[PDB]
Amino acid sequence: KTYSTPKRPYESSRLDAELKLAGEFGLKNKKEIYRISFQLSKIRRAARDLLTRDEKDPKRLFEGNALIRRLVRVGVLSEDKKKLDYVLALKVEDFLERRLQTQVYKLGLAKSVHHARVLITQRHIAVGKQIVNIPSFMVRLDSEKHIDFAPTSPFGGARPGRVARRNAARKAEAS
Amino acid sequence: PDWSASIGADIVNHGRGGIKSLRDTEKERRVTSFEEDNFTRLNITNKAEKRKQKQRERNARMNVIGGEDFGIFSSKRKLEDSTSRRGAKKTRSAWDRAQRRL
Amino acid sequence: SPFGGSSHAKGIVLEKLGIESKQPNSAIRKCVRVQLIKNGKKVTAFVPNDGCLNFVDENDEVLLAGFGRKGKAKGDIPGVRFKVVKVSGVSLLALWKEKKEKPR
Amino acid sequence: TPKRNKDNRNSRVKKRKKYQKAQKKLKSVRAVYSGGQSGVYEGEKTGIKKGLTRSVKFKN
Amino acid sequence: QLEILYGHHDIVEDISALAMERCVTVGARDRTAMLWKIPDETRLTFRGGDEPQKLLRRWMKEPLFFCEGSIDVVSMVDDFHFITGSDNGNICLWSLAKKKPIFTERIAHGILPEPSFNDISGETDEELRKRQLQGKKLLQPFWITSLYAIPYSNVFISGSWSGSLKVWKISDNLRSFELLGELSGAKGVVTKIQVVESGKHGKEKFRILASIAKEHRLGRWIANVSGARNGIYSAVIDQ
Amino acid sequence: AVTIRTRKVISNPLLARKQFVVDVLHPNRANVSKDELREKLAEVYKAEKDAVSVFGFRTQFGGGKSVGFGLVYNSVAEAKKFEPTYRLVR
RNA sequence: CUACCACAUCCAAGGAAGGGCAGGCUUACCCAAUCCUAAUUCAGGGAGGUAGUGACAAUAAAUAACGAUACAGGGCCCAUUCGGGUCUUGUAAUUGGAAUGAGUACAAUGUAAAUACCUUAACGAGGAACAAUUGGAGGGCAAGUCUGGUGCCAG
Repeated sequence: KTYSTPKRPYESSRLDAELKLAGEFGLKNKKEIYRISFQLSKIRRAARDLLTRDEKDPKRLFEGNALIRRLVRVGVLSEDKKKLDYVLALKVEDFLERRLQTQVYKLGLAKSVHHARVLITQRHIAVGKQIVNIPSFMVRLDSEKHIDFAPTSPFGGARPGRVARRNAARKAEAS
Repeated sequence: PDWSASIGADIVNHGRGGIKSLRDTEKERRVTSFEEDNFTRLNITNKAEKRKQKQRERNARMNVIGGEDFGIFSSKRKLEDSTSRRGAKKTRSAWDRAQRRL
Repeated sequence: SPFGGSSHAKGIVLEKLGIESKQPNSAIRKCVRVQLIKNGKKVTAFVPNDGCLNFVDENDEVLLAGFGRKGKAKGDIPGVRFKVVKVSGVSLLALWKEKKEKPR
Repeated sequence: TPKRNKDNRNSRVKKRKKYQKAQKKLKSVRAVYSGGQSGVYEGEKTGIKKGLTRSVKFKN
Repeated sequence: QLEILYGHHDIVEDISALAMERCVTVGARDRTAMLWKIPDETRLTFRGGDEPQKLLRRWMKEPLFFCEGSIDVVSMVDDFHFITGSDNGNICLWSLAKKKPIFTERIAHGILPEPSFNDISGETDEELRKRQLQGKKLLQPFWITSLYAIPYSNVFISGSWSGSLKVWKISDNLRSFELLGELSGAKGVVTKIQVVESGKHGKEKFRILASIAKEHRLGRWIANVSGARNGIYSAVIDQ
Repeated sequence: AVTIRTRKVISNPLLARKQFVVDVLHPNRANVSKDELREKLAEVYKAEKDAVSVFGFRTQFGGGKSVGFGLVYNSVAEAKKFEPTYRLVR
């Protein structure tokens, strides 16, 4: 299949792993947290065979530079964190930190996680040029400063919504 | 300087398809130069689109994440044949290295 | 596998034990007898939750699965290993939920 | 079908209310921190016990 | 309306254009020079990297190296090179081939005057106010609030609130400029520099326009400015 | 209103052609509305209105911008029969 | 095409005739693109495209957010149990302004015709609306029924 569950899908710690992570980050179910953990497991296993080799080895030098360079492009790993084992140290909470649904809240603009999830899926808030409607987007470090409502959105610089105008039309009929 | 794309212009479907991969850029400017030179389009026939879109997008769901590829480190193609000691025609005598550092 | 290589059993209902039992949905009430088609031997079969005993009558070619009890019940008969799962080629719990109907 | 609720029809609404119910349980289990003082009040409000000793013992 | 370009981290402070359909824009606090192909929607990053602990090291083996915090004013001398004005006196000429600056210049309008000993004092002992000046540590540079280039020429004019308009002639190889001199006919906070040439092919009379203000364009941010006469500075140069 | 911008304009003498790609920049409205831009190049270029054929219309996802491709000749009397069958119905 | 040898079909019974595939234990729209071809910018070609027939398996969202009042005083955790902890929680309480698409449903692109098709328009959310489930556990209730008992109990 696409995503892989762990070998046993009920533990004492696992049942509140889904409870804590979904309740604070607005996750829908176990599916996408397991998907990111699937991606992080590929990254951390790729972090292994980088690091079982030595310094001035042709494998550790080239994509070892690249692997930290890719994550500083997406903003998961910090700029000064150019260590080859800090990619082992990062956990599943920092990918969920970089999620756009949680990024909409954390920049302001939302007042809650679920109101951000509503604002994401109601085709409201744009990333620079293009307006996106996915909760999990992996907003990069460079593109994070251009998270704003779309110009064709009522919270932005457009007309008000169809029920505020209808309420304005209904009180106009009362006048 | 590397001619990077804009912030919002990279993404493909607002969602499921990835942000952008550099291989996807390299194919895109090649086919649009083919558009801008030979002045004709090309269709979306299901014989090619069964592979040229589907497993391309299924790879792009799991390899390029956040605009950056990550599945290529988990691949197992060995990187020594294209490299060793920066090229071929390397060592038979002592003179081939003698005029290299000279 | 209980008898062959299969985990299920087509079988002809012969009669209905426990229809003369007094207490409703007791273990003696629920059990019926059924003959497996491949050998003709007669085996006993639980039918759960008495309303579906009211559904099975006579030549229904029922499907039989194992019981898999996790312990001795209040008054259960030990040894009875079979439960009716599908009557006339449709699931018995769906009849108890009256989703479908018994074809004749 | 037995009469279920609107809560089970959506997982995101269910995960929110399950977490907030679990958060209030966590405040009941241990005294978690909340804020500080943006106002005036000095001490506590639920009484001070004498023989309580909520400290773990450093047994050898 | 035609097209919108996106991508800076901080506010875009200045924009410069030419005949070709491309522009360069500069964000301040991210210290980015960003060249765009507007019909192509393609960006070109330019980072700095004036490492201070190595730039002081190469001076000691051969002078207060203020780190840049913003880049304010930008213009292109030609298609292949452009100049940038930072907020630490830095005037960087950037080749379009090189991500690094092909020519780095330190403080152009010098450092700011020292704060007054009795005005930072709060105390009656004069020698403690000399210890309240801290020497070279509290000294701050003059900042490039204006930097304009005549197109396809060798000279560009820099300006600040020193009351000085400094002209810099580049080399024929386009890798280094030197200071020609100072135009001090007006004193105050210059904001924008404009040029006009007129005449024949060789015999070219010049008219230079500079806008002297009492403070910065985007805010007040001013102190101890002397002789801040608002108006237009006119310089007329011949041949 | 809309604005067109011709790029890679190139004249062709043996078949009396000239072709150019065009970027059209919609402010918001709905679409290209291709009857407008053939009128737009009619008053920007000396176009002799029915001699133009715009077919390469690919809109980028998100609206407001479309890369258009078009071809125009001169002398509209022969331009009818130098055209293939699938666009004089336009 | 001719006799020869088999095998069918048609009759007024005198002769004219005659040449298995798909299926199990779909043979429809279409000459634009691309090439070949009658003559062949004109046309032709089972050369090529789209439709049902097909989840032999997998996949991303939505299926409400956001408040304002009034009400009450208990809620929750641990442990066999006496008990021990801990804190603004619970409203089948009213109520407000949002925002949106599920859908309806002009016209404009698209592509050869089309198809999908980007889209526009005008609407479209107050809850029995645009009313999703599946599985597991624990109970309680009758002037109700049955069995065993050492009243009034046990099942």
